Amino acid sequence: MDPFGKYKTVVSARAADKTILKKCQDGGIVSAAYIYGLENGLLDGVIVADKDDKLQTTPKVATTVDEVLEAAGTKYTVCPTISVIKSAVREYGCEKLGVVGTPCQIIATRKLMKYPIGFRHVPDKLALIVGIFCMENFPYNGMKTIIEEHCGIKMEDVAKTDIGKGKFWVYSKWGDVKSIKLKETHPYEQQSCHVCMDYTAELADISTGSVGSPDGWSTVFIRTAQGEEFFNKMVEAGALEVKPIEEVKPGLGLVEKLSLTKKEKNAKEIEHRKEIGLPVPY
Amino acid sequence: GKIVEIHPTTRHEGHTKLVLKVDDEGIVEKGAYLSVTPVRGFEKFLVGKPAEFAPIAVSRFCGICPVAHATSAVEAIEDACDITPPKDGLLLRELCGIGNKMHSHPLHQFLISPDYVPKDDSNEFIKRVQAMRRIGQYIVDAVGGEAIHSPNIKVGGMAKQITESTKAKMYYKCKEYEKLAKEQLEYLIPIFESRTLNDGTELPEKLGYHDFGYIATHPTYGDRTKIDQDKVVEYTPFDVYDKDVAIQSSTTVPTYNGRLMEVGPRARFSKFFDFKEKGAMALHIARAYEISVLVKRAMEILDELNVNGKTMSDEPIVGDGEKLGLGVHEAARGHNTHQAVIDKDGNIVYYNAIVATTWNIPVISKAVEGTHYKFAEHIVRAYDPCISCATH
Amino acid sequence: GKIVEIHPTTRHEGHTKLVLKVDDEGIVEKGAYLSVTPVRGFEKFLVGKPAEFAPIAVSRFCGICPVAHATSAVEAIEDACDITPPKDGLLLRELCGIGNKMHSHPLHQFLISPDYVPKDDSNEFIKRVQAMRRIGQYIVDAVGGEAIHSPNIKVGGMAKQITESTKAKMYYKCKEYEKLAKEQLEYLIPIFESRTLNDGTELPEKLGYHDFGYIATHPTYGDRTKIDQDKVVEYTPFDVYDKDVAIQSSTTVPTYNGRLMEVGPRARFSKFFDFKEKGAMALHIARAYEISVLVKRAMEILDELNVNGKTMSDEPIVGDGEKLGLGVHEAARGHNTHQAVIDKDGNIVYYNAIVATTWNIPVISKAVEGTHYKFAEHIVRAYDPCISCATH
Amino acid sequence: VKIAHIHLCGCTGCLISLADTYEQLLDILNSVELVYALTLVDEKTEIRETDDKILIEREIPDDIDIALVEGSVCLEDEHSMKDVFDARRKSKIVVALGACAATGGITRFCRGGQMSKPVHSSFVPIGDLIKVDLALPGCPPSPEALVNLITAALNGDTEYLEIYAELAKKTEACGCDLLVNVINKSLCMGCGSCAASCPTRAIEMIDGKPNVLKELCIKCGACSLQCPRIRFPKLIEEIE
Ligand SMILES: Cc1cc2nc3c(=O)[nH]c(=O)nc-3n(C[C@H](O)[C@H](O)[C@H](O)COP(=O)(O)OP(=O)(O)OC[C@H]3O[C@@H](n4cnc5c(N)ncnc54)[C@H](O)[C@@H]3O)c2cc1C
Ligand code: NFU
Ligand code: NFU
Ligand code: SF4
Ligand code: SF4
Ligand code: SF4
Ligand code: SF4
Repeated sequence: MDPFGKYKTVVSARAADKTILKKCQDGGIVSAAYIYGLENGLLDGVIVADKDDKLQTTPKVATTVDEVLEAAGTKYTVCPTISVIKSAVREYGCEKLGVVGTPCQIIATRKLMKYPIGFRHVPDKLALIVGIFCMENFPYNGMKTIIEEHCGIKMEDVAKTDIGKGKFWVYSKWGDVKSIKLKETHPYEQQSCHVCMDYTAELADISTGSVGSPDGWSTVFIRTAQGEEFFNKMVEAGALEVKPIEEVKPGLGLVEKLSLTKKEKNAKEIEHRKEIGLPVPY
Repeated sequence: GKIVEIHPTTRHEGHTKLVLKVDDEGIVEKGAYLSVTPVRGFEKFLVGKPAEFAPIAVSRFCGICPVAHATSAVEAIEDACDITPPKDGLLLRELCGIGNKMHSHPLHQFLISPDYVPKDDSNEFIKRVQAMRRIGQYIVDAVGGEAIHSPNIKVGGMAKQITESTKAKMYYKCKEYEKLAKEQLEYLIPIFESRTLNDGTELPEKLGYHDFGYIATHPTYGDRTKIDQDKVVEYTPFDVYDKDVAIQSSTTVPTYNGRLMEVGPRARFSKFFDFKEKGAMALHIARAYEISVLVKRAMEILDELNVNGKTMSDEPIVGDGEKLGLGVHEAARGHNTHQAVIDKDGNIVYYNAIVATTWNIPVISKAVEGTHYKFAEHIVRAYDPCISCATH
Repeated sequence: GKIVEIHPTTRHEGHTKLVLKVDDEGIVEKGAYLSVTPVRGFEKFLVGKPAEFAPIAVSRFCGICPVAHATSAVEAIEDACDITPPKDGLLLRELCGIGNKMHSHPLHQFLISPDYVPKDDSNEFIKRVQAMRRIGQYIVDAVGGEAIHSPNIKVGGMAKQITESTKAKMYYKCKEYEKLAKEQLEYLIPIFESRTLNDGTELPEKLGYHDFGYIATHPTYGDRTKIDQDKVVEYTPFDVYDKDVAIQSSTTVPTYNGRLMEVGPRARFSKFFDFKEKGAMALHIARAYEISVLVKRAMEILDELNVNGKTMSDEPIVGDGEKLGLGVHEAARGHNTHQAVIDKDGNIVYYNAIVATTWNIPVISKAVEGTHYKFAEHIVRAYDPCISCATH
Repeated sequence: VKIAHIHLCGCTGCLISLADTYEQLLDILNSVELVYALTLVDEKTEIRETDDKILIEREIPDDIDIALVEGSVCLEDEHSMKDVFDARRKSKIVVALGACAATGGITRFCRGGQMSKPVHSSFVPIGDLIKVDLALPGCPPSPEALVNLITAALNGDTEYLEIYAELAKKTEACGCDLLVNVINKSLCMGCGSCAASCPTRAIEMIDGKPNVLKELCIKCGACSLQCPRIRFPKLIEEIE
């Protein structure tokens, strides 16, 4: 079956602005695309996922670069970014809106556009749909057990979390680092993710993630014309460092591996549900 | 050494599991009693709902003692909104919670009867149980509006008042209940004191011993000033179980002043009647002794009650959106706590519940240690565990 | 009909003596436990000195528990001058006291280990208590300014505040201490409950029984409203010893409501966790159980604490020259009382101290009666006596 | 003649309502033998002993004639789902006892966020997974209506049980069934019997038409069951 869906080109890239790299999760692609639209009149508002002192998430409509930098970094917990999409074009008055979301959130945006029943004036103002890769997500209390009880670090002392090398990582405000085997986190994951058939956010203008690229770099799929124009304006302005994915290691094969592993697994779950009488999307 | 696992344990309310590290002789070295019931998550879907919906929803925690959660819920909301229910509404509310316990305790004595009541006495014993329970359920129906899940327990007091005639035949039903309770007492007390089951098995003297304290705010109702919630702290299962069993528990680990604490009839008899006997048999004995104080208290409430007195407060359900209201109630199984924050519009901002059996689960885990594993379930049932309650 | 005198008794703090009238079989008929340490007389050279000097000087009562006396000293001076320390200064002061008890209890378990810890387990055992003491002394050094004799315990609160970094470093040190404490507790409790020494000697079941009550005002800190000082009366040694032994005692005999009273971990556990077990072994058990309470309470203080909050009161140190201030604190070894009268100039007109072990000394005298004299020192050590404290 | 009480994600309130047939309980336990009920009997015990474990399990027996199933099914708990399929496998007649098993009931409001099982958030009536033969609404159904179900099940009174067998095909109840089926379809005459059936006093008669207080309805289905303009079988018309 198709591994990555349709796309135009795949590269490995990172932001040129060094400040962004200091705060971002991987290559800083989402923050670098948001800061460029905002500063060069391609975006007047971007949807982000912010956190408080305890890592609790809040979807928000940002309009300044500093708002973008604060929202940089991954929160491995559920954050409804699309719940503010109408707010963004209503009271906030945006007309060139940037959207970010996990694959399922990007699917909800395409559904939103094709059948905009309760979305008057919303589809025409979506200027950049950025998707981030995703394998699983977690309820907040699910991640809280993982961090505080399995990694032994309080939420208020977490500076950054990262998933990689069959291990989940917690970096502390005070220099400490702790990692646990990724199989100790499974029972805490949102079970509705077990029917998700999208790993690389195949329906986005631009998709980005860490798998396939080294630390500090992001593997980015360019998919639609809208995302192509944006990206090309960025590299021409020197906003990004780009290397062809064919040279950097591990490379695209690791993406294909994981993308098919997710699809083959959750495919069985969909058929299992159909078997015992439970509804699935169609 | 060896591992024993008893799953599910029987003749109590709900779904639990025992996990016991035993030696080659059967004696328990490490004990682990825990809930595996799926968590419905009541407190979390009450957020946003109006305050009036709390006593309705939390009643469905458990159908054996629904009154206890409706009471704690309205006490918690009233505390947050600074509402005072009237004298006769409160009398009626306590009478309702007593009527529930008047049916719960005989019910539990029916649940444990296969171990202690001989077969030849089994029939007359159950008929006496159902006779006592009938009265108790009558009281809950008359005051609360329904026997199972009472809608009259409302923020502000009690929705309705009884008639002079209802109060009369309730008094004389309580006299009958008092006569059956003395009958039941004179029968079970000697069996518990004998320490032997109906099949001849003598139980160890120190069966069910533990080194934890008690929590009890009142002998028959509840008194939030007899506790400091700031000192109540809920820890995770990883604090009391090993890692592979802790990730199976569905409940939290409540502590007071840093230690686990027992709740229930023995906890109340220790704080009001100087009852200090340890073990699983003493728990059963306290529960039997308490049936008398429940019916005597009900008859005193009926003499004090004015059936024409106001039962609902006019004060409005409004809060500051900050104050963490506290509502406690001695359920049949013990101290039962609900907490509520209410905003200016009368809606729930934050909700939480620390149920009675939740306190007792980690205590039972330690009490089964010291004795043979084929006695573990006898200790468990001594605590009258209600898991749908402890999990909610 | 014979006298046995053990002088000095060992593996505890200070210099004492046992005088036992025994029968022809070894059983103690009349027991006497009394300090013979020279009296330094702190309370008497404090009169005339400024109030700020009191917590510096009384801290030198004892180097094991110096935080206990600085705390009671300031608390007593504050009471006499109507000073109210700020929220976060009070939290830091209690935290400083818990850190001191976090080192004292493990230290005592080290002092008694030659009797109860086997030889092959001794090295591992000492490494555990030294690691636990390291964390405790870290907390006292961080909050109090010095590990031994903490100059930050001042009239008005605490002199210095900690940083957000050291608060985080303390919390995670407390988690490690909680891990070692559970290790230590699982090890020692089976031994204390076995009632036998490491050489195979089984101790009597009623070893260390007495018929006296307890005093305790708080599980981890202190509360002057839980005691009526007017009911505390210091008598002379002639009231509890025979004349020829009484003239040797260096300490006064404190009583509450006319009787001798025990203080310490068992006293607190009796007043807050319903722990009512008599005897010497039960004392060791209570102290071990208390280690968990201490570190759990410390972690709760760290979550509540505001590192930026005020820690010293601006109120002046002035008194009327008549009011008898009262300061109480639950030292490691029990309820500890200081009294002071401050004049308008801030100077001390009257000072007095009734230290914890002072309460326990006449109780120990009676607890050693009934058993063979070769067991008396085991009863003495169960009380963790600190004589330099008791005499001051 | 073999009955079983299965308890899934419920509260035991329905079982207590069964116990509140005090006098008829001793008459029912002689005519039928109870073979499984964790709260009442120690069945069915099987011990498995290896060299390192001793497992004492209580499993659902075989050859159950009637199974009173109480409570909904939690889709994130393997045991909860194993027991609903196991009860169906081993029972000739399964009865959705109470609104939790029949239509979801109060558990419809579950959405998780509550430890210690942060993933538990999906609760469905048993009918969504297994075929169910009879359904009894209410929170809880009365002891009277229970005795009637058991009497009719043992006597083969299919005519009486038809209204519950029909309910077994629908797994969705609400207070709004009265509006969508009786008020909007020009059938409500304003008797008020629905308001008198409600356990949460959520129905209030205004202008001769039931007004549902939506934030007080727990979706027990007692009012739609009672409405004689929805279902009025001819057997009701025979009196004495
Ligand atoms: C639950 C989850 C699982 C993931 N799993 C994988 C994986 O298996 N493999 C992989 O390669 N990549 C995964 N990612 C994405 C990856 O970790 C990085 O977020 C991605 O590369 C973007 O980082 P960046 O440095 O390029 O942009 P950044 O400059 O770091 O900006 C990150 C952006 O992500 C948004 N965001 C953060 N958390 C959330 C959330 N919970 N929901 C919606 N938006 C959010 C923020 O608004 C922010 O704008 C996952 C992300 C999430 C949230
Ligand atoms: N009694 C009782 Fe409950 Ni069913 C318990 N445990 C609660 O409040
Ligand atoms: N603990 C202690 Fe002291 Ni060294 C004694 N006894 C003082 O307050
Ligand atoms: S796994 Fe699928 S459904 Fe779950 S958060 Fe990721 S994209 Fe969404
Ligand atoms: S339907 Fe009502 S009474 Fe029956 S189990 Fe569910 S909540 Fe309890
Ligand atoms: S029972 Fe039916 S017909 Fe009668 S008032 Fe209610 S909805 Fe109308
Ligand atoms: S309105 Fe009342 S009877 Fe009807 S479904 Fe709601 S709670 Fe049940």
